[PDB]
Amino acid sequence: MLQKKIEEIAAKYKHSVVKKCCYDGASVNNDETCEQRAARISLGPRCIKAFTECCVVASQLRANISHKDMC
Amino acid sequence: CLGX
Repeated sequence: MLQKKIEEIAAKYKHSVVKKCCYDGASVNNDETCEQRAARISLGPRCIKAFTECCVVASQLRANISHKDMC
Repeated sequence: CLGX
């Protein structure tokens, strides 16, 4: 309520790529990229794995952020 | 989730 939540959770996803990636996961529609990236993956580039646990988690909480939280 |  006084700051963000998964936002920085992504801010930490190695600024290299996993960062802007995980952001992608919980940034675009709940399935805008979470899918095209966590579904039709060819060789698991990077945002799909990072942002897959980061996008899925974002969902788990964002829906009813109250219990524990995954990535 | 993390990549490094």
